Amino acid sequence: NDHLMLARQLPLKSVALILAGGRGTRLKDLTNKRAKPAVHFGGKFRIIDFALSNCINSGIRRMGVITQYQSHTLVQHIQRGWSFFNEEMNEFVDLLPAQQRMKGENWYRGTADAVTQNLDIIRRYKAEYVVILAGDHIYKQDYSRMLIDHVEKGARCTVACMPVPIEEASAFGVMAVDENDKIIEFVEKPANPPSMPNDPSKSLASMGIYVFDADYLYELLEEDDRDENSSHDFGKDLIPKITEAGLAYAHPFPLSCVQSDPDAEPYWRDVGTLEAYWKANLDLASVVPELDMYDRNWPIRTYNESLPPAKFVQDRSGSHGMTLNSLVSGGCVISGSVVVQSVLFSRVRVNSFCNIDSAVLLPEVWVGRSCRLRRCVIDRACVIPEGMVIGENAEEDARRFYRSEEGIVLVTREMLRKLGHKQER
Amino acid sequence: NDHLMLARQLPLKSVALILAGGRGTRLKDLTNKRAKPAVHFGGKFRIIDFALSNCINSGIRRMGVITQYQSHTLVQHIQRGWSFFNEEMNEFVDLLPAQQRMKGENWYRGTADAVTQNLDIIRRYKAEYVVILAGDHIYKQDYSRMLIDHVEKGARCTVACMPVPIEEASAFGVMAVDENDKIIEFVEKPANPPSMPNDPSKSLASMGIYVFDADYLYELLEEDDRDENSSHDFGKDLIPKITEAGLAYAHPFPLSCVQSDPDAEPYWRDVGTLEAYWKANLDLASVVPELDMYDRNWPIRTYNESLPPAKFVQDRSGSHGMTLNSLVSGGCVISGSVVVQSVLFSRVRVNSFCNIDSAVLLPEVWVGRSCRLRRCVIDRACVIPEGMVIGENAEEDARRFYRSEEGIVLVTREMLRKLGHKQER
Amino acid sequence: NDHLMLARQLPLKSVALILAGGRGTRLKDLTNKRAKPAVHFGGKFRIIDFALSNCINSGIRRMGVITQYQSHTLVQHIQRGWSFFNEEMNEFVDLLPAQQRMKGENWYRGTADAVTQNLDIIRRYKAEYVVILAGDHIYKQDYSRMLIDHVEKGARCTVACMPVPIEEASAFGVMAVDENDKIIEFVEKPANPPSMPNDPSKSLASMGIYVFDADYLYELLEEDDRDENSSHDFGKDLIPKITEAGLAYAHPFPLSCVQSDPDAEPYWRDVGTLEAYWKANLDLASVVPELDMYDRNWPIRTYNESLPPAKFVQDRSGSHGMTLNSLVSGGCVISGSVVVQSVLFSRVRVNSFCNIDSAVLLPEVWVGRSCRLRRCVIDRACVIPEGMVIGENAEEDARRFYRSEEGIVLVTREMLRKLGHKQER
Amino acid sequence: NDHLMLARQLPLKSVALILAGGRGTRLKDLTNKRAKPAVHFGGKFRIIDFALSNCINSGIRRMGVITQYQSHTLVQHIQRGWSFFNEEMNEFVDLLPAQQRMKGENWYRGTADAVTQNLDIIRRYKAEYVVILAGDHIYKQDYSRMLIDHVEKGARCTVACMPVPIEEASAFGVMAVDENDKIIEFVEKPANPPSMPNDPSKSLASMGIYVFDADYLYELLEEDDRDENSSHDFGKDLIPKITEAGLAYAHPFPLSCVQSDPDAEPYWRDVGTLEAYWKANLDLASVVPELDMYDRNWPIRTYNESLPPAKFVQDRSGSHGMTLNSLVSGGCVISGSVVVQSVLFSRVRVNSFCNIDSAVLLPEVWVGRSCRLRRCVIDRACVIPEGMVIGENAEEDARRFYRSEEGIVLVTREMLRKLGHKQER
Ligand SMILES: Nc1ncnc2c1ncn2[C@@H]1O[C@H](COP(=O)(O)O)[C@@H](O)[C@H]1O
Ligand SMILES: Nc1ncnc2c1ncn2[C@@H]1O[C@H](COP(=O)(O)O)[C@@H](O)[C@H]1O
Ligand SMILES: Nc1ncnc2c1ncn2[C@@H]1O[C@H](COP(=O)(O)O)[C@@H](O)[C@H]1O
Ligand SMILES: Nc1ncnc2c1ncn2[C@@H]1O[C@H](COP(=O)(O)O)[C@@H](O)[C@H]1O
Repeated sequence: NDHLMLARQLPLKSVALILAGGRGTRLKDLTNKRAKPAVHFGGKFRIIDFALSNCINSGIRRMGVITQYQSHTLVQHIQRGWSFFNEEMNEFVDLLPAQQRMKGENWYRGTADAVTQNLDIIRRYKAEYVVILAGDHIYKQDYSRMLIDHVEKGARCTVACMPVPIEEASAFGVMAVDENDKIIEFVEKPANPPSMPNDPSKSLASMGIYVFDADYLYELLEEDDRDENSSHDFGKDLIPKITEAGLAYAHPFPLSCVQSDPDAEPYWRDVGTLEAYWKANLDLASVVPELDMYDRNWPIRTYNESLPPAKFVQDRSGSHGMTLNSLVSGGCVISGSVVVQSVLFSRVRVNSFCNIDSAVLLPEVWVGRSCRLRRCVIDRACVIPEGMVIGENAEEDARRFYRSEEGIVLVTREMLRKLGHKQER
Repeated sequence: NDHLMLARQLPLKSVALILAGGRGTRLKDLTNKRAKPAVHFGGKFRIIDFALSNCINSGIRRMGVITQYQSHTLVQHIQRGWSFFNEEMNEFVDLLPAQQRMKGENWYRGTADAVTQNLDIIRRYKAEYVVILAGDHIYKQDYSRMLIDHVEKGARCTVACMPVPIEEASAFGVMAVDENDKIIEFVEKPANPPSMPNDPSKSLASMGIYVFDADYLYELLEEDDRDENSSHDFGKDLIPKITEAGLAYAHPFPLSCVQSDPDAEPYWRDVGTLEAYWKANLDLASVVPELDMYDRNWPIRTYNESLPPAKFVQDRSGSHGMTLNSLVSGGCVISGSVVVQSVLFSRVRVNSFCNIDSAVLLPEVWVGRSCRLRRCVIDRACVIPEGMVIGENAEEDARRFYRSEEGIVLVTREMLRKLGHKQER
Repeated sequence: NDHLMLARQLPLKSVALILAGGRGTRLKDLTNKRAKPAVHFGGKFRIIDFALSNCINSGIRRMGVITQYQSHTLVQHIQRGWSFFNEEMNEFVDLLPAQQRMKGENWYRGTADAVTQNLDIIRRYKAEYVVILAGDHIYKQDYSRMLIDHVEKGARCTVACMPVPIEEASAFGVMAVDENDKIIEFVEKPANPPSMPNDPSKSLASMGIYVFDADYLYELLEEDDRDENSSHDFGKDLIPKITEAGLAYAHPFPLSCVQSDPDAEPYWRDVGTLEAYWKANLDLASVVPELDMYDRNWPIRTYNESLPPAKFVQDRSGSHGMTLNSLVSGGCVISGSVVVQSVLFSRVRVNSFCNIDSAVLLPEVWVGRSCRLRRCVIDRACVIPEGMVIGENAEEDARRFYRSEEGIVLVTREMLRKLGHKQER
Repeated sequence: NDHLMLARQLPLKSVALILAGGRGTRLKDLTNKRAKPAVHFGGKFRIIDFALSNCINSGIRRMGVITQYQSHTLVQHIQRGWSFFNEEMNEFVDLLPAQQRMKGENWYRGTADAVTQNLDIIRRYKAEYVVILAGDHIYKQDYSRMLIDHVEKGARCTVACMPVPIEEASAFGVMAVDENDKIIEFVEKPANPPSMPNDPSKSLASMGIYVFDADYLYELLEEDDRDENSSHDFGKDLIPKITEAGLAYAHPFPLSCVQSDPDAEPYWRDVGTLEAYWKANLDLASVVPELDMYDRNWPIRTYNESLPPAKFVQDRSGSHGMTLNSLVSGGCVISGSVVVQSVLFSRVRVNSFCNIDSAVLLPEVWVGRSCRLRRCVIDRACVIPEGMVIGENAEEDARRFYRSEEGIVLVTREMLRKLGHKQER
């Protein structure tokens, strides 16, 4: 029951709801002053530019960004890079922070209790298909090929599923499907992740990407908001409820994935822990990145900040600066040091005689003279002092900064401010 | 201690901070779903477009909007009509809602406790002169003539004062000055407002417009934030502390007021109660408004929403529609009815045989056939039913809707929904 | 060749080219200082906002505006209302005026000689389907349903045809089709318009809307640009050449027309003479307009100018102002006069005791006291003096102003400045 | 007449007119497809971003850009980087190309015959002080210190003069002043530039920056447009006319220059010939640039294009890429080559084994494998083939490309297309 012009009308009758929401507690000290969607990525992006540029390029120009925890950077970023819309053309990016009225009320008890507080505003949009996007994730998806796959099957809810290794399948929503892609068994974040049939080493996992018949969502949240034992969550409460009525279908992600190399596998990185954040950025620095960002058929929109060109200058001794598989964004000033496998964001000043290897330097970092950096993540505005050594003595990096179990170091201003180093340059 | 070009450099060394903040509890039900700065005004404005367009036309392009209570409409309005800035030219409108973490903290204890939570962000602006604007007020001021008076007097704090009648001086900050415009005695919201010398019928009142030496403000809040018995307010705690050191000067508003008729008195309306809101809008509908809005030397910037022309059509009987001293904004459709002394905002539909007199019809109102309206304020999206009569029986309007002591009626959806009228259009 | 998602990919592979181009000599004095696409219409629109908002809502966000004659107002209008695009998202409105060098060259010899001068720029867009839009016309078309019909018939060129009366078929490119919508006989602006089969009173006319295979267009212009006897026009030279090879199909306009009343006929006004301009605007003033402009599923984008509400005030004698089936846009100030069947654009000042009937008052017009206006078009910024009478003596309106054969008067500043009246208010 | 607030009101009463105008014939082939104001500079700027960002930061937000020769790139640049204005706040960038009506009229005969053709539009702005800016020049000037010095002296015209070497003074307007900065003798482009008193090696030259009383300008052009012996130029016709009446004063540029190092001399480069274009860009690459572009108190606004970070990758052999005193803007991809004293603009692709020394690589250049480049300017989109050698054999670089007398090479697509190299990558 699909018309030949159906692929262009369904995005125009649809509304996306990005659950920027809370944080990732697994990113110890990267998030303490920001939400996980506002974590920097890619030299110039934040994570929420991925869950927003896929709505645009999918025709969905009606988004709803639900923000609760440390949203000042997020909201300022939406204001400055996602406020080119005109509300007359049926397009907007509405911010829906919890409405504060009394002393301390209305704080969004859950993921599914944030779309129910704002259920008097979303009704006004008059949307038939509600995409429910987790916007703390990194991907390149076309939701006008998932909306169709939702409309062909005659479904009421449509969960985007993609297989992942059973080792990491205890952190996502594992399901089980049939020949018609109907969800039979759904369980959220199990302790013993069930495997797929014919693939014992992999589990069919939910990505946090639900498409909903709007008439069904509203009747499902109002029918769940009165539940006293509910935890108010899509995975932990609702999707089991839809599944047990047999109204929940599964949409494979490889179908609706935008990738420039069809021979490759789909790219999904959720930046769960610190190690996967670091590994995810340097993938862009390699020679053949898994994530294409020089792609013009699916571009990513962000805050086009005005920065001068990246300047490389001679050190105090007149010598050269060497580079190898690195990204140097605008504003940077690298005074003749060695930079390898690194990602430097905007306005990173790197003075002389430094050595930087497999590092990620978030913006406005100042590296002092004669510093050695190996396998680290330097947070925003960190003023590294002269002669600092990082990533060569694991026993001396665990008791100064934070050091993951896999060997990744994280540097913040508070970590440096606690050792006496002044961070007011 | 002045200079030739000083009048142009100080707005650029300056930063404004709009305390959009809380509400006006004296605006009974007009605010229950919005902040007082987001109350509509003038057919197309909100109140915070006055405290923001005086920063632009005074050269202050660095503003800081502090929003706590019901800011969804406010933040959406700033997003859509005040997001044309480019952060590279040293200009921005930063939104500073209270940072929420752990799900119940940081709720801004006071007016002066909202500039102390955000005192790590405002330092980054590197501003010498901090203008502190109450943005729930209506005026036309030039803060590049108040900054000079502050920079021409050697002041540390400079309170904009204007005289008001002693009857209404119990709701503002009454002060007392000397021959050099030095504040001698300041008391906040007295029960017996002291009169001026030589003018027993009027009191010298603070408008809520403080200009501050930045070096003094940061040292004054951090010296006040540690106080456990303080109420955390500019008027109630800080301005007496500055006054008692003799570092607080007074800047008369008639000097820095922008008015097209120099023979007139300065215009200040803080839309305190309901009655002054109604009286303030209809002042624009009279023949000679006290507030000039057809002024091109000091224009007011707002959300230029795309609306069709105001349409006047014949009623069901083919008859004419009469108008008398009224404002009809864009989108409106008036089907042959009588409109007098009224202000119709955007998208107001007025069906046949209506009679509307001294009314204010906030946006998206639908008036049904054969309605009579007198001395009323119809709130957003109210769907008035057919044959409703308002403003002719005071005993029958007080038990349906809200009716002030002076005779002004207010109509909301909740008031109409409670009488059985369906508000689903 | 009709794939599930073909309806959404073809607009992105497409590029529109608006031939704003020359003028309408049949608009005697309305155009003398502007291009016909920049003629005002609708109270707030210009004609080129129709050929541009149909590209946006059809997904075609890459437009090319070819401007030659008096484009100052046009270019300024595109600059201020059509410059919200970001070139990184594959979207833009490129202005392509003739490139002037040596002070006397490159002046666009024809309609199809304007897309050949800019053919070193349009190749860079890398477009497969080139829509060729005449943008001096008024309609509501969906070019993502003409593009489908173009890709599902296997066509190389596809001319949008609609039947019109044989009495107005001498100014269009009349064709003749077959059962498969293949153009058999095309002749451009005949003296005896051939009729349709079974409809002797109507002719199947070209609207000026060609969709082209881009690989065919470039090879057709370069194969025509070398022709010495060609007139360099799409109708007079190219479309006959395509037709005579049998590669030209016809797309009926009723299929790809957006109208809110399916029972109605498609709306197409070329605003040819003066009489159809006047008649076209007042259709919006009637009770049931043929053109829906309160439509939210196909809105029209324009210069959203910041204007105050429409003010109606009492005249010198304290009397009422009456209105009947009229449009009053923003900025207007009507001092107690009678306005009937009229359309007032922005900033129209109408002083006391006026009588205005079936008029169109283009922007910034000042009507003086005691003026009577009937069946007229008042041009931009015309300062009508006190006691002027228009539309009651045809013999006295033909020797002052311009008066069409049908009774429509046109008033310009030059017509009024020639009678001695000062036009410098 | 030095009023307290005069420094802030005069920019708002003022209007700037950038004579983007014609070309520099002295830039042999750099300009053949663009105007000299649209020549690229600085890695991301064009020259007219200098004559435009000084109006913004000087408070002048009403600009008028007069464009005649090859303005497609210029106009597109203003459209995309200088169209953030709102005409309601009294601010705009009006483009004023010559009006074409019949078939080859209205071709700006001179510099001063372009402000006379557009004299019906500039009267509408209602400006008292008309700044006349040559926008083919590079500087950092504050015109709110030049407008004041014009108003203190009680002048009618105020020519910004700065001393330059007598060797290059035959290309500017040499004048002679008195103790009160009154112009005594003005002569335009002499063959023997007269020297200054006490500085025989230097001449007091006009920069092309005239401030005018508007009531005098309109009366001077209309009194000059009717002259049959006039050449219609500010220098060659008008400024002698003002000087011979004694109404022309001189404003030294060092007063109103914005420079971060007060010990330095003012920076003025007219980018005359090819050699001063190359030398002007590489000045930004040195360690201490003469032009500060990391200045936040006087930033330069431009088309903030969305480009990915600058990527450095390993060559085919796995080796390092070295850099020394170079600028690499965004989009670039340098595959392990040596870059010295260079300036790479956006989207410059540099394949392996290249050697680049004192080069300027304008955008979208592709350098092939094993290329050596020395003292060259590679124009837009040049696709350099594999193994090309430039700047090592002057006799072999003069008969291929263009080579100045000083040794600077210029490479264009037409120069490469004529040697057989395909330039369609
Ligand atoms: N230059 C800076 N110095 C110190 N903190 C900053 C700076 N810029 C931003 N921040 C803060 O760093 C935190 C993270 O911001 P961001 O890295 O932009 O998400 C927020 O608390 C910001 O206010
Ligand atoms: N058309 C409408 N119908 C019902 N409520 C509305 C409508 N438009 C806005 N609102 C709500 O009215 C309240 C006040 O919004 P505002 O009048 O824009 O300050 C908010 O809760 C809005 O979400
Ligand atoms: N207020 C005005 N008074 C006189 N001429 C105007 C005014 N506004 C625009 N024009 C001119 O009227 C012509 C048509 O402009 P437009 O009506 O905008 O297409 C152009 O030559 C404009 O410069
Ligand atoms: N990628 C490209 N390939 C060939 N020509 C181009 C390219 N980009 C711009 N041009 C042309 O180069 C000339 C100069 O443009 P610009 O360098 O932008 O001033 C104009 O004719 C442009 O249309």
